[PDB]
Amino acid sequence: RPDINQGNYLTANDVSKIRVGMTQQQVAYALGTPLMSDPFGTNTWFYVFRQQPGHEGVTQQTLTLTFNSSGVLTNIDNKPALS
Amino acid sequence: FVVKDIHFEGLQRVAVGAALLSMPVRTGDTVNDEDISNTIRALFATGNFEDVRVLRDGDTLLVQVKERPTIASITFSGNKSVKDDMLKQNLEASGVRVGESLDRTTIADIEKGLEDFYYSVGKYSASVKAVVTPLPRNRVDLKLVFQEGVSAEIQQINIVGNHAFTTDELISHFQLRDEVPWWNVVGDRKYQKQKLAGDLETLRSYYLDRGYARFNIDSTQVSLTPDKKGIYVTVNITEGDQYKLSGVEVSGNLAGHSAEIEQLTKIEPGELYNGTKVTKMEDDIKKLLGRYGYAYPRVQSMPEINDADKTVKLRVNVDAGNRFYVRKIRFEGNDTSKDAVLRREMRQMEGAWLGSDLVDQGKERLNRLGFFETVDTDTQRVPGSPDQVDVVYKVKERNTGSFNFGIGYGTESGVSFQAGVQQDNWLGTGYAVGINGTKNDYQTYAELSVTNPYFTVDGVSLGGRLFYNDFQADDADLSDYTNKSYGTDVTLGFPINEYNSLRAGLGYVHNSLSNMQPQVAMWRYLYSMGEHPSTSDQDNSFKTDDFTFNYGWTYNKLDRGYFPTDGSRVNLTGKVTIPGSDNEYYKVTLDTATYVPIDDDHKWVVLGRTRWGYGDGLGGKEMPFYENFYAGGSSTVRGFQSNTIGPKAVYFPSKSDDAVGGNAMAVASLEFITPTPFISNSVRTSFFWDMGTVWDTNWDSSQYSGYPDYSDPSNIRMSAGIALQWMSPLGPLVFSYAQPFKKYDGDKAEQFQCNIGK
Amino acid sequence: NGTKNDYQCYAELSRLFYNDFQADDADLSDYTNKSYGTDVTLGFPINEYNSLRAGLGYVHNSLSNMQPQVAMWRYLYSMGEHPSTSDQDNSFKTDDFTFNYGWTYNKLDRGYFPTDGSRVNLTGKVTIPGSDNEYYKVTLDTATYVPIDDDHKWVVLGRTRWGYGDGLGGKEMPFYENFYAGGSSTVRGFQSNTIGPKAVYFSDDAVGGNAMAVASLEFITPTPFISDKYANSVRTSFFWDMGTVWDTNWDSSQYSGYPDYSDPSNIRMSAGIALQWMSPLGPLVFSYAQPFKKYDGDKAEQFQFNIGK
Amino acid sequence: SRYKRQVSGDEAYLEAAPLAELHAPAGMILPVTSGDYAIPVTNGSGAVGKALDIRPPAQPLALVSGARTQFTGDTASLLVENGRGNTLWPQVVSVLQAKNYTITQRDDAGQTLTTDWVQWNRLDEDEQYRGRYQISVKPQGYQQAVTVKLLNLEQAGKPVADAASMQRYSTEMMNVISAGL
Amino acid sequence: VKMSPLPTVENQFTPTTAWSTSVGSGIGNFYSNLHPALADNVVYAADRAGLVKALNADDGKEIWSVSLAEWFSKEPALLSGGVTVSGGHVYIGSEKAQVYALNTSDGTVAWQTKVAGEALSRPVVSDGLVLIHTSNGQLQALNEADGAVKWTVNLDMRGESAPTTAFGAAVVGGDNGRVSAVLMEQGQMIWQQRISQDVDTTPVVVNGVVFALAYNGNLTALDLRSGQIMWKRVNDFIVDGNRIYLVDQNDRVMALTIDGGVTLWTQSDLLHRLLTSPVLYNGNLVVGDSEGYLHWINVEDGRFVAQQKVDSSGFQTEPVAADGKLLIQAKDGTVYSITR
Amino acid sequence: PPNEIYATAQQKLQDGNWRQAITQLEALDNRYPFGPYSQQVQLDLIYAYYKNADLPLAQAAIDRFIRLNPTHPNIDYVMYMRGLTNMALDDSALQGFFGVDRSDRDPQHARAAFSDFSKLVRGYPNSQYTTDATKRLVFLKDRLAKYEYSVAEYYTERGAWVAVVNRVEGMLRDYPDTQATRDALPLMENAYRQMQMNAQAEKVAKIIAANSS
Repeated sequence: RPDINQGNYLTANDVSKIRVGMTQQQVAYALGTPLMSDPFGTNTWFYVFRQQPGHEGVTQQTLTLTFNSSGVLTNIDNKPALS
Repeated sequence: FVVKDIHFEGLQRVAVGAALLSMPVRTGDTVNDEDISNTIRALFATGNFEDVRVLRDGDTLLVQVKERPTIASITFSGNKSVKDDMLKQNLEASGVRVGESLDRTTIADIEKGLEDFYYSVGKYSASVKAVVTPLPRNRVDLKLVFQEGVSAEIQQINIVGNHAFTTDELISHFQLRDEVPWWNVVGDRKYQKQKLAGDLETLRSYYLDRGYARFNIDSTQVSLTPDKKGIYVTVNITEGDQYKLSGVEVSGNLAGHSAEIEQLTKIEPGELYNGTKVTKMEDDIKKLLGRYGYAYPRVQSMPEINDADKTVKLRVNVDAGNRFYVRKIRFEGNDTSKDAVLRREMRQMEGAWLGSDLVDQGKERLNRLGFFETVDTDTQRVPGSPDQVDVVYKVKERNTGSFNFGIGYGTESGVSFQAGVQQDNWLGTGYAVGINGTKNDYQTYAELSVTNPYFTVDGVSLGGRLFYNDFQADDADLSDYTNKSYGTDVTLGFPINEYNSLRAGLGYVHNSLSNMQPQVAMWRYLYSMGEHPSTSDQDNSFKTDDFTFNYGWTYNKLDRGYFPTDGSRVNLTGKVTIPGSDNEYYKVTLDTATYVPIDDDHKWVVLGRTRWGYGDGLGGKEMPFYENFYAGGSSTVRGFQSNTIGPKAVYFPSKSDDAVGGNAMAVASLEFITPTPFISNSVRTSFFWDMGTVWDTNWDSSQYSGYPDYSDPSNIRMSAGIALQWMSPLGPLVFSYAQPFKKYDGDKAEQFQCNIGK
Repeated sequence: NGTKNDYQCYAELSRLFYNDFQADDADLSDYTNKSYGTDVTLGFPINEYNSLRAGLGYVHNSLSNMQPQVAMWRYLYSMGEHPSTSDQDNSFKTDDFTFNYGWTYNKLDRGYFPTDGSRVNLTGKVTIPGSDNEYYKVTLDTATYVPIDDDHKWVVLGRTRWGYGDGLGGKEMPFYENFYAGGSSTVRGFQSNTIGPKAVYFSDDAVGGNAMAVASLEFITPTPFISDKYANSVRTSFFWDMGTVWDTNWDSSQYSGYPDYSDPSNIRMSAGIALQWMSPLGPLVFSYAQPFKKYDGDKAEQFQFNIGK
Repeated sequence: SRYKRQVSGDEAYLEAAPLAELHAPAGMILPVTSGDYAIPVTNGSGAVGKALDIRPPAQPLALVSGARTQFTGDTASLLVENGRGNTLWPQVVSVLQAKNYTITQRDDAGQTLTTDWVQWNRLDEDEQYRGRYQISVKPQGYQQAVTVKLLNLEQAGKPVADAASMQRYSTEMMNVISAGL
Repeated sequence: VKMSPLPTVENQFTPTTAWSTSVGSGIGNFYSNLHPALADNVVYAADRAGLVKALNADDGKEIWSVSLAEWFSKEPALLSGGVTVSGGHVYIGSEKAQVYALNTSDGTVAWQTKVAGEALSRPVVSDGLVLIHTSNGQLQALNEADGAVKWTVNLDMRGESAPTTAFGAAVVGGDNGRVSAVLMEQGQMIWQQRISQDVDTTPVVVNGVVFALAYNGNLTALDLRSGQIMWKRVNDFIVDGNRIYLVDQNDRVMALTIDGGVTLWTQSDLLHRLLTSPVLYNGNLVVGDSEGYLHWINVEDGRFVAQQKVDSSGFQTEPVAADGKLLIQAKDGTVYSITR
Repeated sequence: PPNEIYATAQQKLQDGNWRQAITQLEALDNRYPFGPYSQQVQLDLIYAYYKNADLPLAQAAIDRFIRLNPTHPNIDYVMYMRGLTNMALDDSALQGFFGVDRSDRDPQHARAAFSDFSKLVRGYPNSQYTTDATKRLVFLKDRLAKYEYSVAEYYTERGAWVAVVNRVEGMLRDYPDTQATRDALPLMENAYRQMQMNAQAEKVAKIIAANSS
């Protein structure tokens, strides 16, 4: 089973350097564009970091960022490691 | 002058309206000579007319005119070195083309123009003469006579300033010539434009890689002896000193990939400046930064020259932009093969970080299949995002699949039918189905094979085949018997690595033999297991039920599936008979194909082919003869008949010359592949040298003395000759001329072969 | 440029032709013929419907699997090489330098399923003194199509074919490169090569003969019950065939009690239907046949169905 | 016959399922559309599938050098730069008199005439057309206009009012005279 | 467009004098200015390989045989300068950017000075300086004695051009259709006239006028200081009074007047035979051709022609006439004296 | 003599075969490029190419005619003929006999066909060819949708869940009202459920339950 890679690459330091009150352009600049967004009603940037090497199971960090109406006040919801 | 009417004379193609539109003066206008002159030179400025006269009739203003002659033909005569159509292409662009007209003042300019072209390509004696033939209805045919000028030799190339490297070595490493050898008539003493720049570039590179830091070509001169019979190319160069190398520096944003960079950028103190090494280290650091997502970096390498120590240090300024994520992987070209198989062979997924070698492994895997002619990966970026990239693939199909099917039924004769069909993409689904069918009147051969290379998505492949064949012997009474064999096989194969495959399966084989005249080999097999048949009497029978199990290991690593130019292939298959059968044996056979190129074009390739295989029974049982190994014929070892190498049977009353094959076979071929500079591919011509050997490991020599003892394989056969291979829409075909220089008494030789091969 | 069949390896070059012939599997009596030669041939159009060609050729032929049977040893026998009796594997080989000439005529309206126009080729071959067996053959084939309806969908067509060989100078014709008849484009009722003199060992199997005549007549009808799209890929015709082949060397009755094959009076006539359909995987040929007058020791193919070739 | 006028291929595309658009769930937006590929319906109605004739629209033909063909409505118009009109009108008359069409009415003064039915002989079509035409000569740009107007058009008894034919057979008449001149 | 046949031999004076010794291995298919020179009863001559044979004026005696070719020791020096002798030195130029100055007696003294490029020009001696016009648009000046003072004038940028001297000035052609005059101390006073719209555009100064040809074939005369009084019509012309005798690039032999270019006449019976320079010899014009014939031409109107085959290769170098002898060098690489 | 060659070519186009008519028209166009009837000759040549089914030259003639004639009353014909040529090149294959579904194969011809037909229906609403164009467009969109669904299904069987949700989002943005998107929607639902994002799954479930099937 070949190596399955999914999502955008994340690191401790790059995931730490986003805080409430940032505009959409800086977070995009510091982490790249989101590979998946929410096309239903709201707008929330989903940063999933899923990788699954063969016969080892998954490691996945999910970075879900929910905006205000105007692309400020980034609530930061972090679910570090799945269960 | 009051103009109450405008009247025309001489108009033919140009209608009244165009002329009338063109004129400043109009009906009802009051006109002076000025307004008439303007009108005249207005009419002249439309490109439609040759001579014009605007005169005053009693009340009317009369415009007289003669239109330009309409080109009906453009013919070319004497133009050895220029295509008529291309020459036409330039001409339609410049202005002259059929349907339009001829300015009789420009023929000179046409001539001078083409002549100018010819001057600007070397032939200063070139003369282009335009003959203009009139036809009725103001028509014209213009024939251009082209006369190539006397060839002007490129007499010499001179390099002034050099002190360490001789001139004739630089001309031996140029492309332009001054003295072509009389024994090498492949090149001429020619002169072009881009070849001069190429020579300057190769001289600069040959001086920059030897270790010279400061070096600059000053100017180039192109002289001409004053009859257009010779050209002199003179370069004036200078060279400072031979320099050394001190140390490399690294600076920029590179995201922690520093250890491997420091490891690969090492240089020996005491080594000197190099020209191709700096660009090699730059292309290596670029390929390495591309192997993690940073696909479009910015790396510039300029050194700071220190002249006091005759040694220079250089820095590289890496600038890696942010990662690139694949967004869509679309395939263009696949017209009969479905989209699923190309995605299964793809190893680079979608929505992940771009691994520029993970995208190349998929290209190599698509190339090694053999369904496709050519595969190329092109990286395209969508402009609607800073960092998001698309990977596309262009494929061109290759059809190798052939229906030959025929059924013929009779009242007074048995039904006859011929059927040959094999396919490695049934409907592009991915299967391989194959059926062969022959029944003339006595033989009957039928087999059906279907296999699936992806029964899961990981690569676990299963397939099976079914076969039945039997024939009556009474067509040629030479060591032939009544053979009846029906059998079904079910094979399952899975990969354990990204290269290596394994496969297991069960098989039922039923063999029925009858009407075999006595020779001692088959009886040596009968005497061990079976009965005691009557020594000089025919019409004996023997049936066998077999439950075979087979294992196989494969190493496939090539570039193309049919004409491989790199890598090697290993194949090992072997079957063993399980307890609960009639005979009990094991067979082991091993294929090996090795390809090595010598150049960087991958045109001249060495080809080594190796085949080994071994058979033995279990517990006194003696390895049924009908399953034995035959060598000989094309594609096993060339320059012999089919199935002629090995031992030769010993008939009971006591000697004849029919070959029956043996237990143990060793074959190795060495082939050198050479190109063919005539074909625009599908052809491949090679020279081949190859050795074949088959023997039998149970031939007692205590009985027989004059009968040839086979068990000591020093009787190695050999062959040589030329082989040309070519693929057809019928299928892959091969025919080879072979002359066996070492042969043995009994080898039924032949010197021309043609079969499927591959 | 090269075609592997059950019959031949024919490599053609652009003329270097190597031809392999193996009738051990095939319908002719068992012999092997492997041959290499090169010819060059200048064609000359005259009126953009007719042309000629002069050609000089060299041909080698070798034969190594001669099943012993008389009326083939006679070709050897006049040649001087004494025949071996009742031996399995003999061998002889000769070279022929050969001049060939021909004329062809075409006026065909289209490329598949003609409805109007003509076709003829007329071709012949004479060796040069300098070869070791001189012989004469000349042959013509001719097809022509004439509609009877104004829509060109009811069209009668006929074809006849004529072949003759001879040996001058006192030497006789090689038994190979002889004419055959009976296949599915000469008489669709019989097996591939079944009309001919029989093999006679030292049996019913057709060795062939030096002279051949053939003629077909066929009535193309429109196909009544075809689908909407398929109009012109589906031909359906009805036909009666006849043909004859006979020999010239063995017409003496020195081997009495045999039909002696110099009497073409037995005409071998056979009428049946044909259906000829271009499908997206290949062409298909289909004949229901009746040997309306047949001759002794001959083979029948009432239902013939081929896909390809 | 009948084949030359229809599109190649099956009509299966016609059968295609109706584009039903899915209704939005409660409290959830669907990106209704962003890109192109949106489809506007006009209900036609024009011919569909084989019924539709795809024959190349006849174009009015101007054999004379510097002659303008324009077509509008049921009228083919050929403009030719000549001196006088009253002499060309009877040249036209000589052409049509050579073709022998039936003249219900005529008028040399108005330089116009009305014909009886005209029967065409085209191979591309199965049911032949009848044309009633008025043909007239009117100078408009000091050069005259030969004008053909297809008053009544009939396809095997039934009077037709489809567009293409009106052109194709107005133009037939036009190309007849043009050729004749 | 091709070679024209040979005029008729109405010979009134026959040339039957020759004494020949070969030198070197010829010039081959290159175009160069290798032409021998005579002064003081010794003729000096060279070839591309580097051989330099000195011969007595009468018979070819008094020989010494040097080698000037120099990863090979004796690598071919590619002499293409042509030879000059004055005051006791021999000057020769190379396509390896060397000027050699050899002592007259034994050839032992060989002192050279690397110059800036191909020295394809005839070395010119004057005033204690030897002038060299270089192929890459430079004019370089070397000392007669040792070659120390090297001042340089650039020219823009096919024909090398000899310099000449008159009352202390240098007059020099050029490779850009331009004639320039440079003062041969450092080029202080410099003017430049465009006189054009390969060819040795070597000027000679009579009555303070510079005459120079052009590669497109208009002859111009300029005043020596300013160059305003001008009429406009391989080339090599001569002056012997009030007449000019010229050979054009259209190969027709034609004599012109000194004032304005009236009195043209054509003698084109030698057309496109690729003539060399002409010379004045013994009151007659002599001209060579490429196909290996000599031609003698009378002076009154240019009618009579005395043609003989003398040497099998051909002529492509300038003949020289002084001290009663006419010496010529063939492509084969021999020498010939003529008298009549 | 162009009038007679034209009369011959028009009597053989109306009555006779195609190969002869194409040959005659091409000859006439080569001999008289700027003829009086230089438009109708190219038109008939295009028609003959389309009916004889040598497609590359048909496309090249269409493009030539468009480049040279951007304004003409009967441009609807050449536009619908380019659309026909593209769709014939797309669905001209032998799989129709076997009947294996042909939505997976390369869709590039369908894209161009759709483009041309859309352009036609936008520019010229009251022409003769509108109804067939609309039907062709609907069928082509349904095709392209099924192709997208196929790729989604493959990536579901493979497993790479971001790519799945991305392709289904692209399909829902592009082809909102078609049968393939409805079917696909459970694939998107599954993909959301497989990763641990339990907010989008409930919205997808609600949308599915809204449109029963």
